[PDB]
Amino acid sequence: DLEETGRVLSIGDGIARVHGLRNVQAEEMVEFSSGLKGMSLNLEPDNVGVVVFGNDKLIKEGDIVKRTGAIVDVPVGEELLGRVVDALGNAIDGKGPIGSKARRRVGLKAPGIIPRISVREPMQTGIKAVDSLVPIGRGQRELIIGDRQTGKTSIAIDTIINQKRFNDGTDEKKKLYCIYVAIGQKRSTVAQLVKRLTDADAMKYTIVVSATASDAAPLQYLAPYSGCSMGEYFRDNGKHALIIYDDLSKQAVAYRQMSLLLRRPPGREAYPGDVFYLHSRLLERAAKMNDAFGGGSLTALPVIETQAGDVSAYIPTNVISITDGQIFLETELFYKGIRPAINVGLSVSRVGSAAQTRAMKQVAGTMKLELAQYREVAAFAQFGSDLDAATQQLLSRGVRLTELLKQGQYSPMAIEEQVAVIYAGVRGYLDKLEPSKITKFENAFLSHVISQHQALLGKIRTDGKISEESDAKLKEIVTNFLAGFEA
Amino acid sequence: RKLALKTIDWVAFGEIIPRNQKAVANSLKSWNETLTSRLATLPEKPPAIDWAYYKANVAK
Amino acid sequence: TTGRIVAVIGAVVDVQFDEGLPPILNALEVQGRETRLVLEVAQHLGESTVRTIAMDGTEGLVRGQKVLDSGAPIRIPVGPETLGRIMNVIGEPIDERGPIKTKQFAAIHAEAPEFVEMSVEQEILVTGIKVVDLLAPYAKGGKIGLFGGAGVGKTVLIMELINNVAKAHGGYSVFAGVGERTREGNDLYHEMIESGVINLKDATSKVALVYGQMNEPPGARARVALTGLTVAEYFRDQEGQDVLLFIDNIFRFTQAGSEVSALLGRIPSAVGYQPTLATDMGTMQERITTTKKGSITSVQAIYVPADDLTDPAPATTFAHLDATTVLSRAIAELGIYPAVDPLDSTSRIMDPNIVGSEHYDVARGVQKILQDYKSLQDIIAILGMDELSEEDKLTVSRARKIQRFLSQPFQVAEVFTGHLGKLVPLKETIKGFQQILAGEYDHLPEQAFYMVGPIEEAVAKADKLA
Amino acid sequence: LDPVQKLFVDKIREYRTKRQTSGGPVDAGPEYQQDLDRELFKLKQMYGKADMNTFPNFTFEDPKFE
Repeated sequence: DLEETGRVLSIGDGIARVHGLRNVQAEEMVEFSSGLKGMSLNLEPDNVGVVVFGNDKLIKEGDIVKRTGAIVDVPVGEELLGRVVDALGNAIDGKGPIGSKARRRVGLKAPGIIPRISVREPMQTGIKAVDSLVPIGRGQRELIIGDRQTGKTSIAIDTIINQKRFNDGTDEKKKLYCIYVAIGQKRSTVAQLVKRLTDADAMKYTIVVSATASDAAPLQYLAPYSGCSMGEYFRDNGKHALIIYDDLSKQAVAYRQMSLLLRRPPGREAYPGDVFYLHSRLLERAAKMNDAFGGGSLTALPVIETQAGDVSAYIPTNVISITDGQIFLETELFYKGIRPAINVGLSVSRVGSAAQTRAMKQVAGTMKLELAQYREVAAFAQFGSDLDAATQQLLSRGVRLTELLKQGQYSPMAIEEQVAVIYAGVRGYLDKLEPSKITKFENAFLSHVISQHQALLGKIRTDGKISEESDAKLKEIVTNFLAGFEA
Repeated sequence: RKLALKTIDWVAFGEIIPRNQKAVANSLKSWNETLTSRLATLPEKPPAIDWAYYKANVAK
Repeated sequence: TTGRIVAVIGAVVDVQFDEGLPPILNALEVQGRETRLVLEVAQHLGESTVRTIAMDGTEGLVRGQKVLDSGAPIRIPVGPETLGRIMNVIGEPIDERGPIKTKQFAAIHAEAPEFVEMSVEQEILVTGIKVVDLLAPYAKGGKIGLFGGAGVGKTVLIMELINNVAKAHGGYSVFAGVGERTREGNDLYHEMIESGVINLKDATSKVALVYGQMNEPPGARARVALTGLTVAEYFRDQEGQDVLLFIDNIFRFTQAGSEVSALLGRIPSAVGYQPTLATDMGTMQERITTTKKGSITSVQAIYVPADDLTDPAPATTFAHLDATTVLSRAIAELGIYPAVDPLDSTSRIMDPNIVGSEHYDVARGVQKILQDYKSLQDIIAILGMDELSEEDKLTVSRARKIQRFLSQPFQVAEVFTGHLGKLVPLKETIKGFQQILAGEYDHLPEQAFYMVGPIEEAVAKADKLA
Repeated sequence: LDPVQKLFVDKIREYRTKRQTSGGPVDAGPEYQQDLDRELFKLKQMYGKADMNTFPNFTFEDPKFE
């Protein structure tokens, strides 16, 4: 055949004015002379502006443009879990052909109202600060914001790793498919990263969609959408999928770029405007769905890595307006050594309670406050030096909690454990301790509660809540054990 | 061997004065706790090999 | 195949070859251009016209003039005979020891090796600098990118680094002078002559120079990066080597790209950039790394435009960086050398475990201390001192020592320093600051930590005073 | 292994034409041999190095006591 074939009307720069194919379906994935796909994104009447998917040095002009005649699909499956692919589903891991050889349109629309359901599942990350201060739900789309490797990713890692146990738990409500859409994260970055997940083999329920820095832009752009169909799939199949889009920031960069090369605009900040829309449509596809959809979820953890905390920054403003909070991670703290380095004032979950255990809620509620207040006397009068004696204690309390909300570099947890140390501080047994040693207290304390109070924990774990047993034991434990920790 | 069951009253422990050892006790406790934390972790068994698998598969 | 000069707008050479259009990237040799005028095809514009780039002079280019396709993309000799040679971009000398002749030629545009032979992890290289090693423990074969202002002692530093390293090196080294000054290359030349590790009983020297200077048109500057890569990938992978690849300065490459963008008819992105700026990054950067096939320790001088880093170009760069080396002009201004902004310079392997977390931790206290101390600076800036808090007063002083303690004069550039510079191995470093953490000096003259290597000597420097 | 019979006749017999000889499997190919020798040693360098056709038996130790 060569009749719904076309000749490359002009090419250079991977911007193919495409002669022919004049019956072309909009957004048809097209098929190359170079084999390759392209997208007939632009139907101009006299050409098809074809975004060339991948390298074009190969390419030359008048070259035959073939329909693929397909609007893009991506292979879909759970056989993406334990696979590093590029978005077309190409093993770059060298793990060979994916079990995911079902395919699914990468665009599949976002849920209905009734189809959706609100969240009320928690979820967690193994990070005290997180689960406490940003208790996690399921079916999300909420902003992760922070700058790069610091183990920026650590944050995510401990979460993914944290889901391991949950994947060692059951339900899609413990078990979780993690989807790491890596947008523009170099081969190295990934190389390393993947290397980690694998090591944690939290990878097992986990897709790593790997779009490294090298990759062509639409591809990278696409990578999430690719993921998107797959995660909705999981969602609709009851599966609760977690996508970490790290990051759309880069995605935009590509997307505009692509646009520009198509001469398709550079809106505010050089990005054309429906990149919001881009994502909106993308992200609405992340939801916690009702049971007709298996109840599943696609929890979206979009990531934006900020340049200098630039957030009124278009895409960030945009994103903010979709997201239901942002989790700001704070650098100064980092330098202080405080990793996680948060500013939780600038981390918000409007959501709050749908996202958590009672256990935590009970100890944390107050804690948030105790720090808040602590901060406040650092702040009204922008001095860490005090304004009232009461608070000279309270500040101690705050300070203690400060030691506690940290999270070890390369370390997740689970909720009862988390609560364990938290209760200890919240209900205070360690302001009768120096703040640096609090964490130290935990090492022992934790290894103790793990040892002993796995029983007790058995209860807390059971209740999702601190119970009378647990508590009663706790009050006692903490005091006694603490007493043992010290003396 | 297995584990030795000696219980240590740490209260009494440091106190000793056979004087060449009181200082030693203070250090030996902490020297202990280093050893204590170490052993308490170490994974009890390592794995071993699917000889048949590699028996096929190693072709030196 | 032949082309007609159809339009020359500078070294953006619009060529119509009507003799078919060989690849985008097909390298062209211009006819009627005795002096080898390479154009690389950029676009198949249509009309059998390509937009090509001359990298070079556009003398006597009659519009119509015949251009003969070189029939492949740009290929260059690669071979050991390049070391100790200053090769230009075009595979030719600028060693001017006759042609840099090699066995094999290589097309210089190439693939970014696949993930799996890429070693996924790396190990901190030691630079012999406290400040570096401690604070941003860069990795062997990593891409370390030296952000740094204009001539900010960076150039000095890199040379010093060469000095510290290249010598010691087991594999070999490459210097790719991207937009380098002819002069610096000169300087370097002599330094190298001098060093004699550009030994000329070696065209197999310890260091190969590939230069693609400023005076070249951008296309050349643009391309020297690929060229150099191609050689080095050859030494690393092919010649096994641990290559140290000194690139000074990729920015100038970047710039060369950007510079063309306009008159690539493109929208030159923000500030003029490239929309493809990023892909540009992938496309070189992903090619350079450490495989299992050796290491390319990739030293990128990165001019930080206007020391603007938020500046998307650098903004991107960090991502690519195994080691991000941020030179603090601010510090530099304090005359300080090591002049770094180390609270900006990183190594991902700066993360406890990896590097010996003590080592790190000792750093964490410092990093903190300084940072808090940094925090104070607005307050202090007005307020100075006397209603603040004491502990801070201590830190201030301590920080002030620490600050000084990072400082180390130049060993090479005693010509620059006057001083003899210093070199510090780990222990004095780890300890050094740690000692300051112990505040053992808090009655010892604070500035005395300035321009020192070993803390011992620094202690000494306090002492002679008192 | 795969399909089309006239083309694959050209190739599938050429799968096994290579295998249908085994001292230089209709070509081991000197280049294949050379780069093989390169990568096989280089692989060895990239490996751990304690000979791969020998058993690493045990070692013994004696820990710090005061």
